[PDB]
Amino acid sequence: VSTGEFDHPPFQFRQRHTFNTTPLHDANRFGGRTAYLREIGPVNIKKQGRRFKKDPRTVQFNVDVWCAQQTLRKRWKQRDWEVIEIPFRLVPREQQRVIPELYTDIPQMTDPARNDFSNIRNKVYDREELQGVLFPAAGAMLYPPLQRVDKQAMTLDKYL
Amino acid sequence: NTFLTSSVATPPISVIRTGPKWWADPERMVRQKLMYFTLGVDQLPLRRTAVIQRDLQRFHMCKPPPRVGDSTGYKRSRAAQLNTWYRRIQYQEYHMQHLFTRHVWGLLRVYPGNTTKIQGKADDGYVGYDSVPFHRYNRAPLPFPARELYERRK
Amino acid sequence: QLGEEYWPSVELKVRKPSGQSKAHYSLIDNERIEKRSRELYEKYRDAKKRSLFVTPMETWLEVKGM
Amino acid sequence: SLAAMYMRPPVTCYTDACEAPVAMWDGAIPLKETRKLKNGVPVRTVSRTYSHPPQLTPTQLSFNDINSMYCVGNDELIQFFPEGLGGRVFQTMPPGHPRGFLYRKETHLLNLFVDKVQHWHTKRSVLSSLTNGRTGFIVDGPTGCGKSALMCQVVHFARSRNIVTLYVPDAKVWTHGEWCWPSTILPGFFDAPDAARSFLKYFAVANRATLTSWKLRCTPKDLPTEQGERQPQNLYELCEWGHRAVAPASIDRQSVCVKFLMDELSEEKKLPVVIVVDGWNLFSHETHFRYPHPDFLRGLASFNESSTDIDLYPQELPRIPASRLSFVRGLNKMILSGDDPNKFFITCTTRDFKPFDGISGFPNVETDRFANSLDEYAPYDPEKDSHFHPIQIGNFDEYEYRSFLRFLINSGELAGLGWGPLWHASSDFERKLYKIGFLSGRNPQGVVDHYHQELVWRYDYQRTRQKQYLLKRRMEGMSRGA
Amino acid sequence: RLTYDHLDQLQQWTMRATLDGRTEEFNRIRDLHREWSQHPLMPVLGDVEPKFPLNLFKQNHRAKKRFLVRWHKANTPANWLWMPRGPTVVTPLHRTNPTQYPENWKQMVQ
Amino acid sequence: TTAEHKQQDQFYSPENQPISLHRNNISYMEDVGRSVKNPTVPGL
Amino acid sequence: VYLRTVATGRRYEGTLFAEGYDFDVWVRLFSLVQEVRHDMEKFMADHTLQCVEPEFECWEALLVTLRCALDFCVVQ
Amino acid sequence: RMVDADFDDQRPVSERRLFLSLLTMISYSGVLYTSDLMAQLMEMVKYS
Amino acid sequence: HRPVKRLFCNIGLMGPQITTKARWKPYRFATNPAGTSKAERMYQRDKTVYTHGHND
Amino acid sequence: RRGKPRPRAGMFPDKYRRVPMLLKPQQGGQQYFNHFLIRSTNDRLTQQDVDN
Amino acid sequence: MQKLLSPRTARHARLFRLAGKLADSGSPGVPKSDGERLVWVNSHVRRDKDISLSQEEERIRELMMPLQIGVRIDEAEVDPETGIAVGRGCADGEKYHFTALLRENRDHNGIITVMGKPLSLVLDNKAWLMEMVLMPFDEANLDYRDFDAHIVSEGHAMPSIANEIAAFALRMAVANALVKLIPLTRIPLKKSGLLSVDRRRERGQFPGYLDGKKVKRRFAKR
Amino acid sequence: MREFARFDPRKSRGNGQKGFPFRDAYLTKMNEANQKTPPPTLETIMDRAVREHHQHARILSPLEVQRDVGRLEPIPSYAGKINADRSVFPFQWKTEDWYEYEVAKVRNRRFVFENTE
RNA sequence: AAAUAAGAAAUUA
Ligand SMILES: Nc1nc2c(ncn2[C@@H]2O[C@H](COP(=O)(O)OP(=O)(O)OP(=O)(O)O)[C@@H](O)[C@H]2O)c(=O)[nH]1
Ligand SMILES: [Mg+2]
Repeated sequence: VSTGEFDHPPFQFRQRHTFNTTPLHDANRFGGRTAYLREIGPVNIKKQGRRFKKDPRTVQFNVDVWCAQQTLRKRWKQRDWEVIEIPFRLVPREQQRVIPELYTDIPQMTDPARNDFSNIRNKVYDREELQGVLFPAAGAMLYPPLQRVDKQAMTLDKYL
Repeated sequence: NTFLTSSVATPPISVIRTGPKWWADPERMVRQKLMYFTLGVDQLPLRRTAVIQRDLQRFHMCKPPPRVGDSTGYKRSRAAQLNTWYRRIQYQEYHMQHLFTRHVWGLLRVYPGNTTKIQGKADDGYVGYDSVPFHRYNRAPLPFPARELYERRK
Repeated sequence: QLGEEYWPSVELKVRKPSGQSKAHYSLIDNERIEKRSRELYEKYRDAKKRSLFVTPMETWLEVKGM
Repeated sequence: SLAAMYMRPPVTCYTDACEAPVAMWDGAIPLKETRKLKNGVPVRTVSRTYSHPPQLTPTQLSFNDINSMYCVGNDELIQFFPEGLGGRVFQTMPPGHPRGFLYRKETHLLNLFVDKVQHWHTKRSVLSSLTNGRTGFIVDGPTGCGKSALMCQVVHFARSRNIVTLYVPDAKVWTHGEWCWPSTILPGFFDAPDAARSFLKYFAVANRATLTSWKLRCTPKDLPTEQGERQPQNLYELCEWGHRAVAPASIDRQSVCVKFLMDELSEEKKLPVVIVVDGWNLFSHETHFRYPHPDFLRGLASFNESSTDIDLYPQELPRIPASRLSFVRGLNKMILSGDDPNKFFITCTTRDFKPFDGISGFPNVETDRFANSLDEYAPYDPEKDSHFHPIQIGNFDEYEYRSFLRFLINSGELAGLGWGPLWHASSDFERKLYKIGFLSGRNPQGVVDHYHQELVWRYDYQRTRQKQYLLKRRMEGMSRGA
Repeated sequence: RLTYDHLDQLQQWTMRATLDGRTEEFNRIRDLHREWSQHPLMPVLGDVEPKFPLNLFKQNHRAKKRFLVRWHKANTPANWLWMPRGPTVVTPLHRTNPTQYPENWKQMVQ
Repeated sequence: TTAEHKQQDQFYSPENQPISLHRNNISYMEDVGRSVKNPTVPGL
Repeated sequence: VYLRTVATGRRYEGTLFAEGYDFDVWVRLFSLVQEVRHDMEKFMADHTLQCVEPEFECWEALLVTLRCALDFCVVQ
Repeated sequence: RMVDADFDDQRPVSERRLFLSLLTMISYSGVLYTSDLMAQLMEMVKYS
Repeated sequence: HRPVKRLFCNIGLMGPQITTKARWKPYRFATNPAGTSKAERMYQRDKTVYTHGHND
Repeated sequence: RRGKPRPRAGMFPDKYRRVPMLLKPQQGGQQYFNHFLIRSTNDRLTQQDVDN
Repeated sequence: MQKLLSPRTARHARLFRLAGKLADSGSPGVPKSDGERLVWVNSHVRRDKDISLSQEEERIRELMMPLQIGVRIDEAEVDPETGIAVGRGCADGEKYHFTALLRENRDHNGIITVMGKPLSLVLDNKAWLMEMVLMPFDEANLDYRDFDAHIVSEGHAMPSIANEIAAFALRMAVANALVKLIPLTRIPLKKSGLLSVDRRRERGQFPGYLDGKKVKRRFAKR
Repeated sequence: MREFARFDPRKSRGNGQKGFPFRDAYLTKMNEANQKTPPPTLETIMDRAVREHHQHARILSPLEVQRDVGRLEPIPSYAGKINADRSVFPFQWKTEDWYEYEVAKVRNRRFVFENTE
């Protein structure tokens, strides 16, 4: 549901900088990438040009690679986590099952019987709850345990 | 301002004739209004414009009212008079927008598109990095690097 | 069926340390760092008699010249 | 139309002066004739149906006032907020306009809380139970509910009651900054020099009264100084010493000064101190700066063969965590160490991030509402990610929403900022209220936004059919007269 | 092209100006606005903008645009006589000078 | 009147009380003075 | 509420307390508050089987009376 | 109805005037007063 | 201009800004020799030589 | 078109020929009809009291 | 000084008692605490005083204002269990096909959702698009908050459907659903031309034209 | 909707796309933020309360209202009955899950055990 | 070159 532009504008009569119109390879499109596509100047057709830069299919392919990079980039900035490979024994009760690979079965609910329905795929675990498991060697806990909020405590929002 | 290059100026009437497509596109009109409101100034001409144009849009698919022939031509002239009124109500707006935008850009340390006036700062059109090495309309040579309108600290 | 060594591992997404943990990053080696920052303040006070602007590179930062 | 009969109800406030000429608001805010008794049965007096919300000092705001709107005088606004306001809060307050605040139930809660902080030493048990042992609160919600505004209000309550108050109006000025220097006397830490300088400036001028009484328990008495300048004896004097210098000197001075400022704050155990940070969630993870590539530190002969790539390829090096910013270090030091029950963090969250739904194109640069938003896209949970007690904030319920919209429209029109003589083009209040409700979902930022956009509504037919009926009725009247 | 970016920079400028008690640029802006925003007068019958004469050039010809431009170029907004600007102008909708705006409010007090 | 009339005929339509059925109507009216004759300079 | 409107000279709509009373008035007023609270609690403890609670108006009235007593004492 | 609604007239009548008029009208009928009526009435009085 | 922009990315103390907030001169202007005073310089370079504007 | 004059506007088929008659213009505001009906009715009775 | 918390007017008192009585019947969403109940009552009274203000400002504004089978009434087609009704919108014959699932919300918090996303986000907060989706609830004299809707895109998918044509199709889908749900509501809707379908399309692509659609190539006299 | 009411994930094995639950309903359930359904807002509960206790007339749900001027129709059996859970409807869902769902459903067209006991 | 999901309105044989 993005508002951004995913399509390169079609070649036509030369666009110029106007109210309501900008040049085709103007620096403001695709975050200035259009540099890669630009033949500057009053191009002399017969003698000069770089053919791929006016070609619709080629140009659009390039733009599509750039969009893909944008999405990839933002999906990785979106991660706060690493995948760690933990032996079956030591893992929390919810993962003790079989977990079909991606796009293999129906998107899968973590624990329907305990009232948790969410993708097991996207469930993220706290480095602090897995401490005993991930750093057994260390003796004394490296990360201090999470402090949690009493939801039965009388605090400012309960009006007391 | 990101769009820096030399540009082509269109006569006000053709800009207004774009109606819903540009001049009255809701999206654009709203951020004009935002500029005015933020400066603490009523936007009356914008509101007149929005009224006229709103209604233009509502009836835009209807046929015009049936004309009875008159030697007077009072009808034709009254329709015309009303029409040029509306045209002028909108000229005033179009002017306001260019005016305030240039002024606000002067306050924000913004550099305008090539060959553009900013009243206190660049009297003759401001230019830097044009495709052509002289200032287009002065016919004077341009310095490297691009001329600066504002003192340095930010 | 030959033993656990062949049971494929589980892939957990384990979060980075939390905000709460990261808060302690600013107390790591607290004593040593305060005690040191007093000496660095002397180094700074002195250096600032000679020159107008004292860089961290005149104080605690090392940059190898050659 | 009772216009020329209208006199003006004499000016006591900045707010009462915000009224434009009658000609401007006349139809928009209707006049009425009120007949009272003096010396003759009437003497016709013309009053307006609507008037700007009262201008009320924080001490005058009572329980009875919750969900109502109140105003802040312009000069109180200057007194109490030299730093700025919270992120978008000022968008409702252009130069001619009155400065409004909806007093929400959470506003009343924090007002009570601060009013207790004023003398904390007596109320210690009460306070500690109110936060449940944590040091103050973090307020969290969706984008565009009252958060930054709520923080503004807390600064107002605190500073009017003469409490020493740090106010960081936007945290992004630190963690997502212009640039990042390594701090001068703290090895291994960093500064945001521009954030720091501006902070040291406004902090000083806001708290100057109290900060001039403050004597320095630990700062060196030797501070480097130019000829004809004075050794600071106050906390105020120190902050002054921090930001008043010619650059580049300001840069190293500010480092030293921030370190010692926070060292001074943590050493004061008797004087209540309220720390308001908007967008704490930016302080609890990494800044957007990355550690310099080590080859900037080693010096070089040629790029030709050093075995160096710095010129060839860009690469990402681990981000600098905000906890390694010297300022944030100071604050974390106060939070995490016990034996500091002098200090109260009332703090906030910001969800202002750019939108990302699983594909992103490139944003059109002309139409982009999010150009000044942050790039974040990573989730934040105030429970796990902060040591504060979380408080949650929703969208307006209808009682809040109505009061707020009524304000935006009518006090806007009274200030000459709204439809004015054209009032008959826009629909009546009720219809606007209902529709803007549908559009906004009652989210406050959405309400502000859609209130502006109302200028462009196409499909509203009310005034049309009303006008039509008034006409028909007038013509039947003219046929009955005949 | 006025951008949301500029609107945010504008907000911050406006704020910082309000807090430093700088009333002057607000006053220049108020002045500008007062001058150019006055309501334009209904034109007299017989007054219309000239069209381009038919049977001069063929309909696809440049001359058409060349006329339009050269007309609007000659009527500059300083030549618009249908909008009433001047010192002579009475302005019922607006405040006249600095002394009538809210930041002067202390002198308005009795 | 017949309940049928008040079920089907009590709405706005091009029959009953139409909103203007025609293009180019008067959107905006105000009370203003007249401009001078020929305020526009003939030009270029 | 009766006691309240003695203690505060006012009704629903510098003064921290009613003025011009003799000191004995305030003593007797305190006595009265204790008395009301007393019969309140008797009536409550009696009917406890069918649950009975002290309506908000009442409780807050007692509190505002006593606050007025306090401020009288501190001005005196 | 006299309590909660707010009455729109071209010459608004005082709360007390309207209260008295009602009271009079219920006294002139020989009606036996119900406890709820008296209660509501004297809540009118209490807050006046 | 290429290695300069890369070095700025790798110094990291600016970090995300280099491409996003910061503006750089256009290609042909950025290619001028240090000391260039007037814009005319772009057009005063030698045309007898086939460098694709990569010549002084 | 080609080296020949453009046809007059009336020589093209109707621009909106494919839009139904109920759409040009839209009769919206139906919600209010009943309201004003009642209103007017009410007013009539008011105007009798004046007379009679 | 101090303010009192306890109810000020007789009006406040009466409403306060009501709120207590509601709390004792344990109805959903009612405040358990007396402070909350106070805030509630004050806020309510204030809201009604506001409503009275707007009605007055309206009465004053009104004076200074400037100037054969009819329609097919059907039975209701509704899923007896889920209480859902289903309409469809179109525009451009291909590009936009939507389907509205419309159901009644008894809690009075209704919401409209498109392809799993809230209507605000999907139409990009643009008001002149979203009000088109409001219109059918208006024309039918209904409160939009009494209804839950989900719209489904059956046509050509695109990353952004915010644009006026798509909105036209949306409005239509919603209106057809509304008519299947409340049969009589069909008569206002049909008269305001909501249910009416315009048939328009971009011209088919075609290689003869330069742009692929409308523009014939250059001509020269021999 | 009927298919989904009787859906069980254990039955889905060995069927192709027939094994997939109804997209919207399933994805709505899988969403956690949906799981918390707002109470009927204070203004609403007050309004209804006042009309049915103070003023002696209940507020009719839009389906119980009689809208034919000339008839009186039996009130539909679902009129005030069906309750409101954002977990059920309207369909609202996370984008990640939607992607995954759609792709899975395409990739699995051919995983069908035809011949079954 | 164009009155065709776009938004243009008054000088027939
Ligand atoms: N007067 C007043 N205005 C408010 C209040 N809450 C919101 N607003 C207005 O609505 C806007 C909501 O924007 P913010 O308060 O900045 O939103 P936020 O919660 O900080 O959201 P993010 O920064 O985007 O995470 C504000 O700018 C105010 O103008 C309030 O409690 N009182
Ligand atoms: Mg904020």
